[PDB]
Amino acid sequence: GSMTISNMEADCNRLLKQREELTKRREKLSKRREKIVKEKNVANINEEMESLTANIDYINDSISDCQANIMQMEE
Repeated sequence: GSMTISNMEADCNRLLKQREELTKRREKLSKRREKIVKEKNVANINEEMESLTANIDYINDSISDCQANIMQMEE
């Protein structure tokens, strides 16, 4: 349709917000863990930061896939 490509763009770009939110969340845990080891319970932070990283990497693959499909749609 007329807005099909525009909608694809908007939907693919929602992935950027996922990445941003997860990146900051991972950063919040980094500065938090840094203070604890400076002064334990970092194992829980390590487990979550590693989860966030795996999801950030997943999103990055999704961005490449999504943008590639747009390129094919536009060719």
